[PDB]
Amino acid sequence: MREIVHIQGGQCGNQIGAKFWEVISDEHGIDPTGTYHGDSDLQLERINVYYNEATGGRYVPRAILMDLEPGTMDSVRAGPFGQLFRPDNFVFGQTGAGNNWAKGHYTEGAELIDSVLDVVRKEAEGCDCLQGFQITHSLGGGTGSGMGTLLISKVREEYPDRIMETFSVVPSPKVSDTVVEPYNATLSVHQLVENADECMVIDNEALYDICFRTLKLTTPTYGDLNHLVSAAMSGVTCCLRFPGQLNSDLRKLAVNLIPFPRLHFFMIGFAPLTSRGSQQYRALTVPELTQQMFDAKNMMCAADPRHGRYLTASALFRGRMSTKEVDEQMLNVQNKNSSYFVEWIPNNIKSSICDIPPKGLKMAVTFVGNSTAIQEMFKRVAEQFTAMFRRKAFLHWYTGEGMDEMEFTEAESNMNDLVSEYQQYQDATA
Amino acid sequence: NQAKSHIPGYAGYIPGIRSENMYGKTYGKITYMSVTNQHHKGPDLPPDLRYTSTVKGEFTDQKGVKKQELLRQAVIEEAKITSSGYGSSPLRTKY
Amino acid sequence: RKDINKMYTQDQYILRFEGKLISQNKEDNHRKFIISFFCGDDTIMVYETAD
Amino acid sequence: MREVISIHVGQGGIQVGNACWELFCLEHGIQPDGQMPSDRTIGGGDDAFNTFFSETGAGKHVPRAVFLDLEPTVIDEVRTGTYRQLFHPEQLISGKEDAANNFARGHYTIGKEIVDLCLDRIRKLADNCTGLQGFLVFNSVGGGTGSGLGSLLLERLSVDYGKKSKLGFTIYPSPQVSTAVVEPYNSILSTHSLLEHTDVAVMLDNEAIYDICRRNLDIERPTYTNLNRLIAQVISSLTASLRFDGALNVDITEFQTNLVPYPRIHFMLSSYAPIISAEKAYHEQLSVAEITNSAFEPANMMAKCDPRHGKYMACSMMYRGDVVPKDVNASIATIKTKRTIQFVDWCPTGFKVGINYQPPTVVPGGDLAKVMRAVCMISNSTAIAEVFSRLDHKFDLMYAKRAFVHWYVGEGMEEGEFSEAREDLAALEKDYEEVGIET
Amino acid sequence: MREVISIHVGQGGIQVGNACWELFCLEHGIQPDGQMPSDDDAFNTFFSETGAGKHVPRAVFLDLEPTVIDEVRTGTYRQLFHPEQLISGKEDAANNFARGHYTIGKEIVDLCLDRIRKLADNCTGLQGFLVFNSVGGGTGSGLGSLLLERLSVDYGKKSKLGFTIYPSPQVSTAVVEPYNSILSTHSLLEHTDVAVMLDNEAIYDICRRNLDIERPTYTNLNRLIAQVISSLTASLRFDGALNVDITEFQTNLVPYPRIHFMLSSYAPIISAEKAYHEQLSVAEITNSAFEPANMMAKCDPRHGKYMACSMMYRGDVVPKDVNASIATIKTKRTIQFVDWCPTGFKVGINYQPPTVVPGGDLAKVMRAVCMISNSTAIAEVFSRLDHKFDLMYAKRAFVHWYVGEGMEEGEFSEAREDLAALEKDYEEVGIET
Ligand SMILES: Nc1nc2c(ncn2[C@@H]2O[C@H](COP(=O)(O)OP(=O)(O)OP(=O)(O)O)[C@@H](O)[C@H]2O)c(=O)[nH]1
Ligand SMILES: Nc1nc2c(ncn2[C@@H]2O[C@H](COP(=O)(O)OP(=O)(O)OP(=O)(O)O)[C@@H](O)[C@H]2O)c(=O)[nH]1
Ligand SMILES: Nc1nc2c(ncn2[C@@H]2O[C@H](COP(=O)(O)OP(=O)(O)O)[C@@H](O)[C@H]2O)c(=O)[nH]1
Ligand SMILES: [Mg+2]
Ligand SMILES: [Mg+2]
Repeated sequence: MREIVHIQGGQCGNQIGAKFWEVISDEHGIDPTGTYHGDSDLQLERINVYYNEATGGRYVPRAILMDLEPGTMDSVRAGPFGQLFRPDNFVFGQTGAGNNWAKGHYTEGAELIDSVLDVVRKEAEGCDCLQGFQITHSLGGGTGSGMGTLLISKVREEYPDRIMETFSVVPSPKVSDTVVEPYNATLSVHQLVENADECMVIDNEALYDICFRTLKLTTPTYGDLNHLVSAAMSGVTCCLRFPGQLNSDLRKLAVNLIPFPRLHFFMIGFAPLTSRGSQQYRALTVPELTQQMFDAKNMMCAADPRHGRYLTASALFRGRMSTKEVDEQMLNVQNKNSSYFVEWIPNNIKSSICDIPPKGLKMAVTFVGNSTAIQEMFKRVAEQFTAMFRRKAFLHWYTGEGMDEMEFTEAESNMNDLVSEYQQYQDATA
Repeated sequence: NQAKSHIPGYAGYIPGIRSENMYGKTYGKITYMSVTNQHHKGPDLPPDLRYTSTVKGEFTDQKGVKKQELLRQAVIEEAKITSSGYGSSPLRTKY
Repeated sequence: RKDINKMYTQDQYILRFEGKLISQNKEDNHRKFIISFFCGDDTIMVYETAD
Repeated sequence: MREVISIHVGQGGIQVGNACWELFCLEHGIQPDGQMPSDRTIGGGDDAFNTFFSETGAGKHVPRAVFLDLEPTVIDEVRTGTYRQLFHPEQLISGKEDAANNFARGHYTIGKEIVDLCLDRIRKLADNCTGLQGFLVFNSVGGGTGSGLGSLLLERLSVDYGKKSKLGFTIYPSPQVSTAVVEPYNSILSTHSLLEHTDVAVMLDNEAIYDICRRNLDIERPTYTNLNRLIAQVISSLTASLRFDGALNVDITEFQTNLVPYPRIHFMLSSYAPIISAEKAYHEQLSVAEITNSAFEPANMMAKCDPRHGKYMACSMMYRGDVVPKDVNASIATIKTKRTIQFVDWCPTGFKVGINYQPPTVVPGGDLAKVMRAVCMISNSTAIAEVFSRLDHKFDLMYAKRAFVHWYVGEGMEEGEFSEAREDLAALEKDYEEVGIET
Repeated sequence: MREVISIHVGQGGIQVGNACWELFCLEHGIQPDGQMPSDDDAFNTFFSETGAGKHVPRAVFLDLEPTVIDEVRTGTYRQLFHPEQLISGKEDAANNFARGHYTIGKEIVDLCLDRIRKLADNCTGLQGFLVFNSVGGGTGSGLGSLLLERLSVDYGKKSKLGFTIYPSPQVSTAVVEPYNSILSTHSLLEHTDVAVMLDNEAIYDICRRNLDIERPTYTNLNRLIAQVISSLTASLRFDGALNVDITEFQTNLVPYPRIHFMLSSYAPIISAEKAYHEQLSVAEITNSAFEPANMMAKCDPRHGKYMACSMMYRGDVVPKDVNASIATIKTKRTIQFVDWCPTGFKVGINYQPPTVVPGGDLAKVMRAVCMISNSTAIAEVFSRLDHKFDLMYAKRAFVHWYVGEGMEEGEFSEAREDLAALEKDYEEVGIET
């Protein structure tokens, strides 16, 4: 009931889903063959949120994976839990976009989106009472940033009332792996601001920093990054699947965290995180959890909240605990850090409790916060974009398929206006 | 032998009082549960303990809690009753 | 003074009986009664049922 | 012959009704199945459970209650717990989509297709009883569905039934500790809705009960279960006069005749005593004098309001146990002659007292110890205006910049509805000090 | 019906309360559990019957270092005392008067006042308050003075008796005791009704000379003070030929409101080894009471006059043999009185003989006397301690410890002036017309 369907785009999105579905199947006790093997009753009542029942007693995720090249799908099918996916949900092209926003949004996008729109319409009409959509994709890739944005526009136009949630992987300045990042990133952000109900930013810089300095393991991997992202994203919707003292859903989080419709960019994290050699010395308590979580270093974005002010915040507590520690620590930190909290909205922290701890842990915390420090990402990427656009670099590759510089200019203007209005609230006073 | 839990306002240390929660209960029952180890300990959970969400793992049952309390009331008293004699207590050498 | 120690421990025990009245009047030799004995403080209560 | 219907809406309402019904079942001897035990085979005497339950003819007893929510998780938890066979399957009405802390959603769009079912079930329950005393409503005011459905239900009941008494045990947010961030809006709207539609309202904010639990029960980490148990104890003490014989009985109708001076002024505050743990309960005689002295202690309030800053208007207190009327009168005289407590000039005598014989019932696995004497006191004071005053400050401080207003406007509610709620709150505030000044 | 309330502050206060409340429990037969061992409202003065069975004492314990209190909570008498009348702080005053009187004593005094009000409301015939404190300590002297000041305005005319422990002339523990000794003297002079010297060197002498113990300890000292307290307060609860209340001290030993400092003594005090070699006549024990070497305060009565003496007899005494003893005392020339006091003896007699504590020190005896005497010789202790204060105040030693805790620099001056005025008053009263 109140189920959510899952759609992903690009190789980054496919790799994110390959780990997220593994984590969810492990949590719900689903074997790679798709047969229930749980140990408790509480693991089955709310399984229809992410799983569709089929004849033979097996469960299939209601996810559709798409890309413009078949290699990522041939790789993700063979991975663990890959047989869970219905082959009818795999929709792929034969050419590929090649890191070109226009190529993935206008030429092949229009002629390829029909089938994926058909299958997602079939899923949405089949489900009992749709709750909303969730997105995992990367903004630095051409096919992702184009097709995903176009599909978001189409599905938002077809279902205006349903909620929309996105996990964006914005390009990072220090560790960059392609030069066409500013163009497609700016265009994707411009298209996203008008349609995305919720947007969550993830940075490979932050993921690398966390995996290097917190877990202190020498050689990280995209598998570890995907594991961290999957745990963080499952912590958001855990309380939708399990009972607790205070229930909370995506709609409630949106209502409590977006004061204005054009301010829907957050920055998330996960806690607790500890190394193998240091997990036996730490003590798992609510003060420890909140102390680690409100640390700026733990954040999954390179944006430092201490350079801005928290417009609003929400913390999702997982596991059996007392309302004392939760509420008292929230009030205490809010009073002790009054300089980092905007004043014209009092008591701007939201809390929820889910009684089921994650497998392998006894307590956990998921935090989603809206702060005015996220604007530096847009500032830096727009500076790079305008610096490389002033000389008309790589512009022919975009203008050779019907795209004109008027669109680029309006994207620049809209993004700059967004940055300005988002910064104004930082200096706004009561 | 000690006494199997203490008076309310007793300052001091009660081993794992902050490590493994033990919320909601009065205090004498809490410190009784600490001196005599009836609690899981460790940063892990077997399947039996988890999937027991408040309303299911407490705020339920009919009299199983009642027979548990009388057993605890008996145990605490038989432990404490080991004291008698018209010689008061050795306060001089205990102090 | 009131016996408190007895009240705390034998509060839950309640004895219930079904009884019949014996008297000179003839109309009241058939109607039945329910007798309650509260042994917490030796209190006897009588209730009369109607067919 | 006397019956009362309890209404529970929202997560807080359901979670407190669960504790209330567990306490009632344990007090009347009802097993979770419904039969008294399977061992007592006489029964057929002392029909006092009829106030809260209803005989099915042979065996089990069904409560006279209805549960309302839009989030199905709590309803499924109730239907799955140990009380699965107790409640009627279709009086636990559950919605489909949650209101998600929005007043407009639960008042204009989603509440309409469930209010019909709720009213139908209410009519079915009301047709069974014959001496319906009144309705009780428990509502979490800080939740969207709770506030919206409470407002709609109260508005509908004010027309369908009319003169029947309704009692409101609302839970306003604590002055500094709260869970959500949008509670001032729907709190103010709910207050405006219930100002002209509730006969009696009682404050049940969480921080005060927290403070009581920490100091007396000596618990450092209590949870909502302890709060629900304390509130259920308060409700049981209030309602025990109906179904238990006593020296002085007080009914539901014996509140709006002896405790509320004016129709506009019915927002009140509650207190309970004694609260003590078994590990230190038996060292004190727990006399009626000391329990009624602790009852008037401002630190034992169930609402975060200090009566020392205002005047009293009417006080209703109920004693249960082995209390003596002469000791009651002596304690009343002592508290009257106490200087630190003052009454309003135009109310020379301000006490109504009822006495019940049944001592309070102790629940195994709870925190309270079993005792012999207890007092539950409801007083109307002018000082309650401060909670409305500070709640006004929070609302305007964020409404000046039109924060979150789009979330309410887009759900079909007129943008200007905040203004009349603010004016209603200002008028209610203005009324209180006018009464508070001397002639 | 008639009750007395005891106040204990500072670990000296608690470690005297332990001994005295052990002696009271043994005297009334109350078990350490608090249950009466089964078998006439004699216990009502010190204990309160809770409705069924146990009796809870009418006492409150105050301290800021929790170490001494935690022993009681973990001791054998854990079930006896009220869990919420053993008030314990967080940080001790650490031998600073200003700390416990202006900074950290304020947040704990309110709970003590609440508990005192709750306890006193239960009583119906409250007679007065008794206070035990250590003047030569931080929280004992600071907090206790604050409680005395607050009580003198909250309750007013209720009598207040004092048992304070002033430093010995040479045997001492700290260096800064003279500072916080002066300030507490200034506080108590205008706020307490009766004061009794309870120095430690004097009792050390009594133990060594009588009980034949070469290595005594504070616990041995505390038992003697408990015996003194019980002998003083016996008449309020046990039947006798002449009963005296605490208002018979407030009316017969204080000629003037300023002069209310007196001293205590006790006799006979003998070990069981040589207990059974003397007849211990009432004439013999009354002489040891007046013996200067038997004093419980480091004072020499031969260096001053007498004003009033109240001696309480308990045991198998007969009033006629009592009167002869006072006649012989008056006949004796080594003891002299003041001219303006022709009669100076108030005598009380009780039937209950003193009880002996198992594992104790004193022997079981059929007669004992406790004598509280007001004398002019008590002014000597003020002179020596004033000199000690002056020696280390000439150079402003340790002053910064006090100024930094919110106490004014000048406060040292007026407290000294009050002591000088007290010495002047005592020496002026001691003269003859
Ligand atoms: N005292 C107390 N308050 C509760 C309890 N449960 C919920 N609340 C209050 O309810 C507020 C949050 O709203 P909820 O009751 O959880 O949810 P709701 O009222 O059903 O509204 P929705 O969230 O839209 O479904 C909290 O701020 C609490 O103050 C409870 O068990 N005890
Ligand atoms: N005779 C006797 N004297 C004691 C006892 N306990 C403490 N004292 C005296 O107290 C003096 C020191 O002050 P304390 O009472 O110990 O400490 P305090 O008054 O609490 O002041 P702080 O140490 O700052 O907390 C010592 O010189 C002792 O003479 C006792 O049990 N018997
Ligand atoms: N976290 C994470 N990021 C990835 C992964 N694979 C690729 N990326 C990021 O995606 C960006 C490139 O995306 P791209 O391959 O062009 O996406 P595509 O155009 O949709 O195929 C790089 O900057 C990577 O940091 C992955 O497995 N995990
Ligand atoms: Mg809710
Ligand atoms: Mg000390």
